[PDB]
Parts: sequence; structure tokens; C-alpha cells
Amino acid sequence: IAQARKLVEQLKMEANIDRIKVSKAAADLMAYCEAHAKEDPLLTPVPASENPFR
Amino acid sequence: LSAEDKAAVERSKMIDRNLREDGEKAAREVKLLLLGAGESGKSTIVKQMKIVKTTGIVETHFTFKDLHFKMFDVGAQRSERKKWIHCFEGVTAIIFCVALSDEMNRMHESMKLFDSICNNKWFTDTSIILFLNKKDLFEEKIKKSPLTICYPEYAGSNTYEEAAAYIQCQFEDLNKRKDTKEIYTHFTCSTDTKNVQFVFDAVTDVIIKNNLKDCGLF
Amino acid sequence: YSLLFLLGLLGNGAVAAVLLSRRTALSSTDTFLLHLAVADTLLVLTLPLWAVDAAVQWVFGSGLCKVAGALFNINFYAGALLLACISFDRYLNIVHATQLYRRGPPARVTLTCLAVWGLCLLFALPDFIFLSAHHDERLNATHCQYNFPQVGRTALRVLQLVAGFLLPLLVMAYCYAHILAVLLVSRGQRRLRAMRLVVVVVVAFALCWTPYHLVVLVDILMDLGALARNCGRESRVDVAKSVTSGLGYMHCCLNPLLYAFVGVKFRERMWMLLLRL
Amino acid sequence: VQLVESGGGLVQPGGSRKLSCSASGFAFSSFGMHWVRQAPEKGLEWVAYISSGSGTIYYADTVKGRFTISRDDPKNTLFLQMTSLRSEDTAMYYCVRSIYYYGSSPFDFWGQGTTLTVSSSDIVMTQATSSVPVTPGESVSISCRSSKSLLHSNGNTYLYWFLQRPGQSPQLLIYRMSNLASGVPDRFSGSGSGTAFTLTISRLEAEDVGVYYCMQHLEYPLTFGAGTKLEL
Amino acid sequence: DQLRQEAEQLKNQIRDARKACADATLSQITNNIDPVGRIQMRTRRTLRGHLAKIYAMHWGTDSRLLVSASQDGKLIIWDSYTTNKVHAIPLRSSWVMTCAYAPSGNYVACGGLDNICSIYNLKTREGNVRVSRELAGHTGYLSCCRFLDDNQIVTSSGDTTCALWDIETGQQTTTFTGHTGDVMSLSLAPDTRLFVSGACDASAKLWDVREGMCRQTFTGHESDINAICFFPNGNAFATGSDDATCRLFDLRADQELMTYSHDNIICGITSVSFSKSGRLLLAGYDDFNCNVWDALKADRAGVLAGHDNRVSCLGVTDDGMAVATGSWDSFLKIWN
Ligand SMILES: CC(C)CCC[C@@H](C)[C@H]1CC[C@H]2[C@@H]3CC=C4C[C@@H](O)CC[C@]4(C)[C@H]3CC[C@]12C
Ligand SMILES: CC(C)CCC[C@@H](C)[C@H]1CC[C@H]2[C@@H]3CC=C4C[C@@H](O)CC[C@]4(C)[C@H]3CC[C@]12C
Ligand SMILES: CC1(C)[C@H]2CC=C(C[N+](C)(C)Cc3ccc(-c4ccccc4Br)cc3)[C@@H]1C2
Repeated sequence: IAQARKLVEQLKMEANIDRIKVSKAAADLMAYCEAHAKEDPLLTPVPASENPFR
Repeated sequence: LSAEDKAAVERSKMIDRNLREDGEKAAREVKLLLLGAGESGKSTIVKQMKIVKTTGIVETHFTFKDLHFKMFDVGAQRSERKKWIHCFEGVTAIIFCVALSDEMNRMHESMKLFDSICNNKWFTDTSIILFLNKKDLFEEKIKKSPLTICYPEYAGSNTYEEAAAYIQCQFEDLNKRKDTKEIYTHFTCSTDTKNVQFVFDAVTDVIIKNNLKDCGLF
Repeated sequence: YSLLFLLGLLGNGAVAAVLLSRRTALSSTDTFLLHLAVADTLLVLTLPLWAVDAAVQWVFGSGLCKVAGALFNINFYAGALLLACISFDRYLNIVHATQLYRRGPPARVTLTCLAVWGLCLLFALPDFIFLSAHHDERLNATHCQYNFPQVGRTALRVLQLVAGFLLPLLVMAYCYAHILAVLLVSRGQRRLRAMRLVVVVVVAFALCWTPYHLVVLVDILMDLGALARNCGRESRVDVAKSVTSGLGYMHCCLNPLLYAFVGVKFRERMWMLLLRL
Repeated sequence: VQLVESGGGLVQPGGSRKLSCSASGFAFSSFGMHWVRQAPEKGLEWVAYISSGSGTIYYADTVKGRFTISRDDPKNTLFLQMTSLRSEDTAMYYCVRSIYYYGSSPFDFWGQGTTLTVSSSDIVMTQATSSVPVTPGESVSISCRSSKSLLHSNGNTYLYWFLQRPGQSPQLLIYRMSNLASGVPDRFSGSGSGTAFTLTISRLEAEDVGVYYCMQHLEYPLTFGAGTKLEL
Repeated sequence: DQLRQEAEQLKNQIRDARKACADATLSQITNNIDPVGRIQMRTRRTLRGHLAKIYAMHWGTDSRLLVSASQDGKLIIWDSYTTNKVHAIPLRSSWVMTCAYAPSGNYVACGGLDNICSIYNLKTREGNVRVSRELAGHTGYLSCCRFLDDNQIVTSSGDTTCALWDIETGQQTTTFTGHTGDVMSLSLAPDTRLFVSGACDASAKLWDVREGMCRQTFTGHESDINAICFFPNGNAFATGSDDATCRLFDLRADQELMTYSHDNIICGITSVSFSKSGRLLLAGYDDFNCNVWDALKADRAGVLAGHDNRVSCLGVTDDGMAVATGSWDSFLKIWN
């Protein structure tokens, strides 16, 4: 019974939060991915002059 | 090309030498995995000690005929076995303890555990040493109560010899491979040396088979 | 015959590639097998030279005669020393399994291989500077052979026969007899295949390596004050030598099949290597 | 952690001696060991080096042939056996520990040293100034210069700054020209480039007076160059 | 009694609330994004010296030194640039399942079947690495551990719980409960204010480090979640499980965002990691090889085969130059 009340209170806590739309989150994720594209040595490899691993 | 990186390389080489020596020393040891159910009787097997605060794993270290044995007991985990059993893939052998004095169908759950362990995807080559404990108590039990309580389909009479043989053969037939692994069975006796001698013989046989596989003779 | 050449080259190359692609977990017998495969592929590479020699004549020269004789002697002695080493290894790992488990020597395989190669080098160094493309004898056909006198010839031939047949045969017989006895005493399922493979290996060795050596021995004793020789005797000796060397070459091409592909570990390793080709 | 030396004293020319250095409080087997000598009223001079496990041994030119450095790890002792002691070997000898891996600080600890008195090209480090008069609370700059650039292809500049207080063994301040040692006050700083290097003290106290030495660790002869004195 | 009805009603309300804010999908929005090419990565270094299965590894914050834990009781710390073994630490218990590297680099962490998290001090005046702390109190095996600020450490255990420990004292500052199965992995947010933990009940949970509550739970997997990692932004994460999926969830939307399944793959997933920009998702499988996924389009962009056994650990440097993968054949490979 105590675990039931704990679960129900946890469910209320989780249901009391506010959510943004999926489109906004997707746009933010895409914006972050495109804004740091040049600083990714796995997407765009750096020239071998400045590559510490040979 | 190097100024004091040469000393770093020398230190790395010394570390490699130490690692190689430690690895050889560890590889010159026999490792066994002790397993069983509750009230199985692991105490009478681990009592053959001849050499911690953590309740996560127990390491029993001993020696016999100059051979070095380390036995791992993992009975204090109470988690899903599939989560941590793969850590013991390369153990030389499993030592499965089964109590003959059981009734809440304890023998049924012991058989289920044995079937699960034997047919595991990791223990497809490690041998199993079966220890049937409490033979005298089982003799008194069968003198009092029939064996049909656990196995109603038993056809033989009620004596220690044939009942023990039936249980042993049923446990042996619980194996589903019979071609790449062997099951060595012993009835634990009061003598402290016979059990260790049986373990030594089984380990020697396992080592011989492993060397046969290594040398290309199998 | 070219079929034998192709099969020997293919088998030895495959064995060497499989054992060399992943140079790990080669305890002792895999390393010995790798060295044996190298010697075997050297024999298979050398064989068509003498093949075309027997086809028409030794119209090749003298320096390549010398180098071919040297390389052939080196690899031929290696092919027997490594077989004896493999038999000794298998004897140690089975008869003394629990004894060698406790204190198994760490680097007794690579040092043994180098010692075998060095002993073979000192064994077959003073030979190649002692043969040439000999002139026309009573056989009216030049041959890449020896020229130094008869007593030295028979001394060298007897020493080569002994060290090269007797020692490998004695070591193999003792080791495999003890292995068979131990396997007979033991119980299980792998022991049956173990005895079958051991018997097959011993039979193959005693059936292939012996004929040429017993024909060499009868040639030696004939040239040591024995039975008179006529045209028929010499012709029979030569045709026997040809047939026995054919048997030896076929054993050379057969060794990788009998020593590598019959083991489950090697097959699994080679499949694993193939899957990532 | 301490290194205690013994075996000094007065020796006739052409004799022989054996200096001992007993180490306690650290893993002696994991540290390379140097013998570094200082002549009376003169700069420090490198003498000998033995690695960990005695794999490699290096000697200075002036002592090569007649000196021998060795170590015994079970007893945690370092030996320097020297024969044919000429009149130029009278000095004070120091036992220095140094461990080499990525990001380590070699030459971090120095022994007390022992005095031995005897009766009767590669690379140079230059410190132009020999003594400056300074007042507490002000900043000081000490400059060092090398014949060959100390920068390496891996980006490391092998320059070390040591401080020797009056009557005490030298104490490491800076390693690799830009790294502060363990326990050295923040006010010390080090910088430079290639050939010219500087050490800066922001707000000195009475404990910073003494002799400052620069040292190279690029080529193993390991020259020092006379230090700069700071007093008042 | 009837409180199960209220719990089911609240669950239905949560599901409806999640549905009401699901107007579009990330795949539809990213359909216009130009795809990345065939990501070709080559092995630069191979680190040898482990004689057993390598179970965990972790990069240093300087992107040069990395710790590697193996089942032979070894905690080798390597310099990746020159493949030099900087340190070799022997463990009292050889059954290790996790290892961590402190952000400052002065400490390392270890743990496994002994239910103890050992903290080793790397920078001592004696010249040797000695164990400085032996945090104990977890009942099950330790599955993960992550340093916060060289004095606080978060450890997830196999007894369906997590804990936050103060190292200098040795006692659990906080305890996180709420999972049903064993917690198999965790990852810290870039600001180290929240952390996600994935458990064997096919659920992930977001915990607040301070005051120790569970903010939101995420479901969608059909098997045990073995790996988890945060997005570089910090507002999303990815979870790999035994159903051969690399599901990516978003914190703010409180919904599943994208699945990364493929018909060819049928195995479980051991490790999951992102790139510096978050455009790539690297996942280790039981097919003995790693897969690279376009994080925005769920399209495979490369394979990192070259391991002879199951790839158990995988990580990317903070500067993002290299990727370290360790497998059960006792080898670590750096890819670039
Ligand atoms: C030093 C002696 C006793 C034995 C060692 C010789 C070694 C080095 C081998 C290696 C290559 C060999 C040479 C290879 C080929 C030829 C050409 C031939 O037309 C004459 C012999 C000669 C010149 C060989 C002589 C022996 C040789 C030089
Ligand atoms: C042509 C004649 C004159 C030359 C005789 C020397 C040759 C045939 C012999 C002598 C030394 C031998 C080598 C000694 C050891 C090794 C290392 C092993 O891992 C592969 C085989 C290899 C590389 C051997 C190949 C054959 C070898 C090169
Ligand atoms: C190419 C030919 C078919 C034709 C011309 C020259 C030949 C070689 N030779 C001259 C007979 C020498 C020779 C002898 C024995 C072996 C041998 C090899 C492996 C295993 C055991 C032995 Br034993 C090999 C070569 C043979 C006969």
C-alpha cells in the first residue's frame, strides 16, 4: 500500500511537467547539429598536418 | 626523435614485462566455479581449505599435489544470472552441489538450475563436477519416506543403492550435449581427502582433453 | 604431377596465411606447424626444378644446382626435425599434462625452432660447395650431384640417413606410443579420435618417409662390398628411387591436410579469418 | 620521502671512494637516479645517471671511465664508485630522483649531499646576470639562454628551473618551462620560447633569496650553467 | 487496494499528454537535410597488453590518456598518442565491470562483482598508485561509475539502485531508487546537474543530482537497456538495448524521437556514444563490429569492423578527434 502511494505520487509528479512540441525540439536539435558541423573531426576530417594520430 | 620519451618507452617496456610475468603466473592456476541452490551443502565442499568483508564474491584458494586451485562462489548476487555469468566463461570446470536430502520440490528446482547452467551458451565446453551431498540423511529419508514423492514415476524399490543410481543417471541425462562436455559425479563422503582427490582427477581429465583439442588431436 | 605441385602450394600457403594472419594463441604446436608449413612450401616451390630435370636433363648450370641442393637439404632436414618436435610437444602436453600445467616453460618453442634451424644450417652447409653439374659418367647423362670421393660419399650418405631418418622415427615412435598408452588408459569421447589421428599420422610417416630411406640404405650397402651390381640392379635402384621420391613429394603435399585441417581449432580459426576477408 | 648520502671525507689523489645514497619513503625501484655534484663556490654539474631497472647508464665526459654508478633495489641503495680521484673532484654530491612518464616531474627531490675533498661542444646554458639587488614585494625576472633550441618536435620545451637556498639542497621550481612543481607557491611563473627563457617572481618574500639555476633535458649531457644570485 | 486504478488513469493521462504534443516527427523535418557521405574511419593505433576480456574504458579530459579495465585484474592507463603504458594498476578483485577517469585526472575508479567502488590516486609523492577509497554499501554488483568533481561519484548497481557518494567521507550522500531491474548504465549531463540511468526493466530515468528525485521516465524498448549517453547539447539522449535498437529520446518533449533499427542486425547493443557535434551515433554490437548512424536521418553511415570478438566498450574524445573501441579479444583500437 505504501509502495502504491509512492508510485501514485511519482506519477503525479511526472504528469505535472510541461512539454514543448516535437517540432520545436527537432528544430533545436537540427540547429545544434548544423551549428557545430565545422568543429567535428569525424564528420569533416582535418588535414593530416594537424592530426595527432599520424 | 626522442629526448626523454626514451625513458617513457623504457618504463612502458618494464610494465609490459611485469604484465607478461603476472599473466603467466595467473595462467598457471586452475579456476573452478562453485554453484548450487539454497541448502545445497556447499559448506562441506568449501571446508577443504588448505591455504573479506565484501558480500559479492568469495575466492577460496588452496593447493593439492602441487596444483593450485581457486574456487569462486557467487551465491551472494541474487541477480539474473545472464548479467554476470559471462564473466566465468573461461573457468576450467563448474562444481555443482546438489543435496540428496530433499519437500517443497527442492530437487525439482535444483534440476532446473542444473539444466539451465549446463545448456548455457557460454558453458558449451566447460565440464561439470556433480557433488551429491548428504547421502546418509538421504538413506534415512528413503528408509522413512518413499522416493515417489519427488519422482512418482519411479519403478524400482526403495533402497539407497538403486535410488542414488537413479538420481545420478537422471542428472546425467539432464545434459543435452553428451558430445563436447562431460559430467563427473561423486557422492560426498566423510573423508576429507577423497573429495579433493576426485576433484583433482576430474581436473586432470579436463586438462588432458583441452590439451588434446589444442594440439590438433581432436 | 603439376596437380601435386598446385595442391602442395595451395595447402601450405593457406596454412601459413591462417597461422600468420592472427599471430596469437599459438602455444607451441601452431608455431611448429607454421615452421613446418614454411619448409613444406619451400619444398613445393623447389619440386618442379627437379621435375623438369628428370623430364629431359640437367641443362641448367652449376650455381643454381648448388643453391637448389643447399635449400633442398636445409628444408628436407627441417621437415623431419619439426615433425619430431611436434611429436615431442604432443607427448609433453598429454602424458605430462598436469606436470607441464604447473610449470610450463614460457619460451621453449621459438628458441627450439631457431635451434632446429641453426642445427640444420650447420648440418647442410658443408654440402652445396661439394656438389656440381657432374660430367658424363657411365650413365651418359649429366646430373646435379656430388664429385668428392667414394668413402666420403658413403660416410656422408650414412650420416644423412641416420640423422634424418632414425632420430625422427625413434622420437615419433616413442612419443606416440606413450600417447596411445595414455589415451587407452583414459576414458571419454575425444580419446577415440585422438588415437585414430595418432595412428593415421604414424602410418603416413612410416609409409612415406621410409621407402626412399631403405632404398638409400640398400644403395649404400651395395657400394660397401656386397652383392654384385648389373644393369638390372642399377635400373631397379633408379626406378625405385624415382617412385620413392614421388611418395615423398606426395607426403609433402599431404602434411598440411594431416596436421592442420584435421583439427577443429584450425578450421574455426580459418573460417573466422575467411569471414573478414 | 628522503635520500640520505654518506661516504664523503678527505681522500688522497689517485685513491678510491664509494658514496652511498639510502632512500626511504618512496618506491625506489620506479625512479631513475642521478648523481649531481657542486664544486665549492661554483655551479651544479651533472655527473651520472642510472635508469629504473639499470637498463641504461650515462656518465659525464669528465668522469667517464673512472666512475661507476649502480643501484641495489632490494635494500633501496644507490652506489657511486669512483677511482683515480684527481684534485678537480672535490665537491658536494647530491642524490636526485626522477621518474619519466607522460606528465611527470623529474628531478623533483634532491638529497642532502656529502662533501668529498681531494688534497693536492655539446650544448651550453648561459645566464648573463650573476647577482641582482632586490627588495621584498617587487617582481623579478631571471633570464636564461641556450646555444641550441630546447623546443622539440613533440611540442615540449625541456627547460627546468631550480632554486637553491643558502645552506640547502636545490629545490625544483619549474619543469618543461611552463609547469609549476608540487608545493611551489603560485607567485612563481615561467615562460619563454625556443632559445630565450624567463622566470618571474611576482611578490617575493625573505624565503626566495638564493641561487636560481636553469637546466636542459633535451640532450643527455644535461648542462646547467651558473645560476643567478638573489639577496637583500 | 484500488490504487492500481489511479495509477493506470495517471499513466493514460501521461500517454495522452505525450500524444498531444507529437505534431510532427524528426524524420519528416530532417528529410530535407543533405545526407552525410560514407564515413570511412581507419585504425591508427592498437593497444596491446591486456590478457583477458576488456570490460570498460574511459577517455581523459585532455583527450590523450585513457584508462582500460580488464578481467585479468588490470587497470592499465595508456598514452594514446605513443601507445605507451603510463600506469598499470593491479586490482584486488579481478571481476571488474566498469572504470572511470576523473575530470582533473588525479583519480581513477573501478568496480565490479565485489559490490565495491575503489578510488585510486594517481598523483602521489611515493611514485606509485595506491588505492585511496573503497566505497561500499551497494548490495549488488556495480555496473557503472562516473566522477562529478573529484569528490563526488555516482555509481549504479545491480540491486536496482544508484548512489551519489562523497569520496572524502565514504558514505552515500544520496540514494536514487525507482528502477525495477538492474541498472546497467548511466551518463552525466554536460553540466553535471542531471543524469539518465537505463535499467533491465526496459526503462530509462532522469534523476536530479541535487535533492535526488526522479524527474521523468522513458519507455519504448522491449529488452534490457545496456548503454546510454547524453547528447552534446544536453537536451536529449540515446539508449541501446538487446532488441537491436538505438532509440533516441528528447528530454523537453518527453517523448521518443527516433529509432535506429536495421533488419540485418539481430544482436544486442553493448556501447552507445555520440560525436562532438551530435551528428553521428556510434554503437557497438555483438557482430564484433561497430556501426555509425546518421543521428538526424537514422541511416547507417559506416562500419568499424576489425575486432575478433564482441565490442564491449566504446568512447569518443572530448575534442572529438579519435574514437576508442575495446572488445573481448583483449585489444583497444583508436580510429580516426
Ligand atoms: C661462408 C661459406 C662457407 C658458407 C656461407 C655462404 C652463404 C653466405 C651463401 C649465401 C648465398 C650463397 C651463394 C649463392 C649463389 C652462388 C652462385 C654459384 O655460382 C656459386 C656459389 C654461390 C656464390 C653461393 C655461395 C654460398 C653463399 C654465399
Ligand atoms: C637459398 C639458400 C642458399 C638460403 C638458405 C637459407 C634459407 C633457405 C633459410 C635459412 C634461415 C631460414 C629462416 C629462419 C627463421 C624464420 C622465421 C620464421 O618465422 C619464418 C621462416 C624463417 C624466415 C626461415 C625461412 C627459411 C630460411 C630463410
Ligand atoms: C622431382 C622428382 C619426382 C624426380 C627428379 C628428382 C627428384 C628428387 N630427388 C633427386 C629424388 C631427391 C629427393 C629425395 C627425396 C625427397 C623427399 C621429399 C619429401 C619427403 C620425403 C622425401 Br625422401 C625429395 C627429393 C624426384 C624424382
